[PDB]
Amino acid sequence: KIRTLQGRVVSDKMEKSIVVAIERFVKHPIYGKFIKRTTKLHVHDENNECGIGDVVEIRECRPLSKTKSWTLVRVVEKAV
Amino acid sequence: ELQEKLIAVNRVSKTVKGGRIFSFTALTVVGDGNGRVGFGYGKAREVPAAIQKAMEKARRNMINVALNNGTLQHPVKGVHTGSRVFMQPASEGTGIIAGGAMRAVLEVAGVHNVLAKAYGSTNPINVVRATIDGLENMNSPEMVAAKRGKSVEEILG
Amino acid sequence: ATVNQLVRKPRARKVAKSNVPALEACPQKRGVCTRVYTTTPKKPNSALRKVCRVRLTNGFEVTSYIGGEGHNLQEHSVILIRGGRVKDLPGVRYHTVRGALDCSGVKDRKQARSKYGVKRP
Amino acid sequence: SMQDPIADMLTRIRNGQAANKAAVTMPSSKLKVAIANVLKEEGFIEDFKVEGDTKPELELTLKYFQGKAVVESIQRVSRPGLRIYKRKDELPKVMAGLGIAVVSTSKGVMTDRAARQAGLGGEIICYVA
Amino acid sequence: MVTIRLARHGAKKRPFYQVVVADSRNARNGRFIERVGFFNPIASEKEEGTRLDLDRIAHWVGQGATISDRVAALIKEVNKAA
Amino acid sequence: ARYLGPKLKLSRREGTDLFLKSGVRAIDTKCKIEQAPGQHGARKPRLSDYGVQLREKQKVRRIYGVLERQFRNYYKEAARLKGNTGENLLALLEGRLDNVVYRMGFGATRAEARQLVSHKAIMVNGRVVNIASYQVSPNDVVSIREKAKKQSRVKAALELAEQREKPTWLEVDAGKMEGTFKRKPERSDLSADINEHLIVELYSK
RNA sequence: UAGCUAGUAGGUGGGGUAACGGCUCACCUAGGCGACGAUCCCUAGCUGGUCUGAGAGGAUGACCAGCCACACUGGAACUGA
RNA sequence: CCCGCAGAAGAAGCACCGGCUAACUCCGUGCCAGCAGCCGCGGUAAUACGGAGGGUGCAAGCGUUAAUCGGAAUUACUGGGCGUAAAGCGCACGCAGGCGGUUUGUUAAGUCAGAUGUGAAAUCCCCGGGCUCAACCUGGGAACUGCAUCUGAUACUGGCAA
Ligand SMILES: [Mg+2]
Ligand SMILES: [Mg+2]
Ligand SMILES: [Mg+2]
Ligand SMILES: [Mg+2]
Ligand SMILES: [Mg+2]
Ligand SMILES: [Mg+2]
Ligand SMILES: [Mg+2]
Ligand SMILES: [Mg+2]
Ligand SMILES: [Mg+2]
Ligand SMILES: [Mg+2]
Ligand SMILES: [Mg+2]
Ligand SMILES: [Mg+2]
Ligand SMILES: [Mg+2]
Ligand SMILES: [Mg+2]
Ligand SMILES: [Mg+2]
Ligand SMILES: [Mg+2]
Ligand SMILES: [Mg+2]
Ligand SMILES: [Mg+2]
Ligand SMILES: [Mg+2]
Ligand SMILES: [Mg+2]
Ligand SMILES: [Mg+2]
Ligand SMILES: [Mg+2]
Ligand SMILES: [Mg+2]
Ligand SMILES: [Mg+2]
Ligand SMILES: [Mg+2]
Ligand SMILES: [Mg+2]
Ligand SMILES: [Mg+2]
Ligand SMILES: [Mg+2]
Ligand SMILES: [Mg+2]
Ligand SMILES: [Mg+2]
Ligand SMILES: [Mg+2]
Ligand SMILES: [Mg+2]
Ligand SMILES: [Mg+2]
Ligand SMILES: [Mg+2]
Ligand SMILES: [Mg+2]
Ligand SMILES: [Mg+2]
Ligand SMILES: [Mg+2]
Ligand SMILES: [Mg+2]
Ligand SMILES: [Mg+2]
Ligand SMILES: [Mg+2]
Ligand SMILES: [Mg+2]
Repeated sequence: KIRTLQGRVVSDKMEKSIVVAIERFVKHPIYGKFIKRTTKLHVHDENNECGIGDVVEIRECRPLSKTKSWTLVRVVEKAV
Repeated sequence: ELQEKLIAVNRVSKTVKGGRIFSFTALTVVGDGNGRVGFGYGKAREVPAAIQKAMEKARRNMINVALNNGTLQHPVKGVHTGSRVFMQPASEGTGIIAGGAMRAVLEVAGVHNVLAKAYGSTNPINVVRATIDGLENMNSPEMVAAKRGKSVEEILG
Repeated sequence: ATVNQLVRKPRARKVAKSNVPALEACPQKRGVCTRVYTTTPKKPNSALRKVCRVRLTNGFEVTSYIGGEGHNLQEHSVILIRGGRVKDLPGVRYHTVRGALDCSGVKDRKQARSKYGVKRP
Repeated sequence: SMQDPIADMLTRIRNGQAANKAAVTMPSSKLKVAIANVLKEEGFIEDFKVEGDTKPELELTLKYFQGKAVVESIQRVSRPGLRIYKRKDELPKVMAGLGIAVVSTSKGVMTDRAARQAGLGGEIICYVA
Repeated sequence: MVTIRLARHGAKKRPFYQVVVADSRNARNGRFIERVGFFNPIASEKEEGTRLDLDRIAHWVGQGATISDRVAALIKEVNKAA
Repeated sequence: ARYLGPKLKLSRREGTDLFLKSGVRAIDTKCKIEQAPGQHGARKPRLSDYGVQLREKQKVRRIYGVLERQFRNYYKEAARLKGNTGENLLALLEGRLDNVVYRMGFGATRAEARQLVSHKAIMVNGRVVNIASYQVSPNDVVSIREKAKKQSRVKAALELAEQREKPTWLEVDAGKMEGTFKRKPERSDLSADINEHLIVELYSK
């Protein structure tokens, strides 16, 4: 299979572009506690499809601006 | 099977109407070399009178200790007052690596090879009570098998 | 203590400072020297202790205790300085090395002559 | 506000043994029964029940071989503020294998001795000296 | 150009040549893809002395890589059937 | 490298016979043994825990003729090796060539055996060897070359080996001055007096 | 050191690059980064490793080896895979 | 590398010696001169100063200085505390943040389990081989506590549920 990192949408005010905050629950090297850490990206999309506050699948792809080197595969569980 | 030795001897004052009157405080330990240990404090006006007084307390105050061949069963803390203390079973090789005072109470007991470190304060009186707190609390599989109403092989194996 | 408290603010290691600003992990250091003089020490000692206001090569100005019985220093004279507090004179935190450069050895010292820079008979 | 019930279960056992008391009642759960069934099956607790149908209540009946208590010492390890999980080889053996660590594995809650023979690891709930 | 060549390791006056596959531009003891045995000219008539993995040479030379003046002699030394 | 001083003084400090000034004569009784280390020999030592450990190490050094830098490296080797660390130390000390040559009988004293090794007299498996610290592995055949063989500092010294205990682990021909180191030295065979336990303590800290 | 940022953030079109891309002009759009530390300030080549420690770590990155960066200081292109 | 040649021939210091820390006396000096890593020694019988003989530990090195860790559980995750020793904000309300009673689902993020490639070579650790021996060199293996994906387990953590 191909890559598909899950992540929740933060904003869409960019036109054919989005900002996604991927969540990851990795532990601290020293102390052992599992911390709720963020991986903030930008992603491409043909037209402003996704809105705000919803889970999204994302693929590693060709660079298509400065930053923003990720493509939207599809939406899963759309906004309320 | 006597085996007895001195740990420390400390000089202490009283202070009276006249001047001050010094007395010495010995600290001896005894043990057969087979899981019977006793410490005795003792205190007198003279140094040789103090250790002979100290040796009489230790002989009567023995404590039974179970042990595997010539070492501990399991790792054990043994806090007392300031000295927290710690000791670990270790292998058939090696020797008794521990601090002064803490090693005396070990070597005379019967143990031939353990790890040990004296955390917190390392006062000669308390570290001896610390080790013997730990060694008295320590237990063998033959005790625990009977305690849990089961079997020696099933628990261990 | 408290593990989450340490994630938010890690353990600040106690940075123990070096006693001697001769600096750059240097063993010794030169000094052109000024004011060779004498000072009375702390309470329980009482004496006249020899000392010179050394002017180090790296810019600092220090006081160095001159060991041994009798010395060559006077006003100037270029001297090598090692580390080592005296624990007697308040503030004198260096020792003038004997033998090295202009501070010559003490006369007639048979015992202990690596210290004090003296040769065999 | 009773954050961890599993720690609280083990304190009632610990303070129960110090007090010299037979019955020790508390609120029940799925995990409380699973821990208790390990301790009975091994041998720290002579029997237990979970009476009350609608609002459950778990009472234990504690063991004393001599006047001294059977439970020497008992400690929560993977507390909710700091969770701990261990590999197959890294499962700790308490008291050099005469004292057990209750571990929540993928195939139910079990002892650390069973997890070696099973060939797996998991969340170490509590040590029992 | 990838080349099978001697690296020269060891002590002063007592050399030990690690025969190795590396790029020509890269240094004598520089990078390499992987080694392929060793050479030692100070063994004498005893148990061990020289080694050369014949399968790995068929991979690199079959693809495209030169064999240096000394390593050319070691392929002759091991022989085909002699 | 060596002590090269008053040898029999070192026997008085420790007390026991170190086999330094043994030679053709059997027993000394010609030095006021035991009760005269230096000037103040009438004094008696209190001796702390550091003392008893140090005196044991100092004794085992002077018996075999080893200095502390070399001795500390022998300890580190014993720590690596398997089994009991104490018995490994004495196994390595006995494995020296100058010590094996002394046990054979080719050398009345240990300093004689050390110099006899150094001066190209001692051969082993056909190879001439000049090093005292040569670590002798088991199943060897030490021997003297025909130049140094049957000279007037060997035949006299070999007669002393009749009086000596004669170890079990090695064999001697005593016809053509030939030796055969058979196996490694065990603890129970030799020593039976000098303590190994106290030296292992000193270096562990 | 609390707010920074105007080719700044994103689009459509033209150019340019061995190649994608504000790499660069042209509109269009007013976003992007930031308490999970942007900006600013000081210090610093990084890594394999090295030293130390029972270990977790702590210090460090001479020598051997991988990567980057520089070549009197500042700048620019040319010739070439 | 080997052989012969001549002949005790050419070839030992330098710290320390009151306690911590192995090792003592005698003269000289008299809070002076000086020592010292800490405690501290010296005021006319100094084991601490200077010298002398003796001793101790190192020895082709030895001390001194600086530097890093260690001991220091004296930044404590393993592994400390906070009534009076340093340390509970003067007291509330509360946003982000952390943490969360309990039952039945699903769930594959944590989690664990396996699989695959990668974790450059040296260095380290184990066993061998070679310099007469050792440093040094070197063969093999483990190690490279990891990392990414893939397939599961589904108790405990989390989501969306009832
Ligand atoms: Mg992970
Ligand atoms: Mg770019
Ligand atoms: Mg005291
Ligand atoms: Mg006292
Ligand atoms: Mg080179
Ligand atoms: Mg070529
Ligand atoms: Mg040497
Ligand atoms: Mg915005
Ligand atoms: Mg430590
Ligand atoms: Mg350089
Ligand atoms: Mg790059
Ligand atoms: Mg230029
Ligand atoms: Mg061109
Ligand atoms: Mg002195
Ligand atoms: Mg006098
Ligand atoms: Mg002195
Ligand atoms: Mg620490
Ligand atoms: Mg504290
Ligand atoms: Mg406390
Ligand atoms: Mg107060
Ligand atoms: Mg207070
Ligand atoms: Mg208050
Ligand atoms: Mg505050
Ligand atoms: Mg309040
Ligand atoms: Mg409140
Ligand atoms: Mg809140
Ligand atoms: Mg939550
Ligand atoms: Mg819950
Ligand atoms: Mg599934
Ligand atoms: Mg795994
Ligand atoms: Mg790579
Ligand atoms: Mg490697
Ligand atoms: Mg090695
Ligand atoms: Mg190797
Ligand atoms: Mg190899
Ligand atoms: Mg290989
Ligand atoms: Mg990972
Ligand atoms: Mg992964
Ligand atoms: Mg399936
Ligand atoms: Mg399922
Ligand atoms: Mg759940």
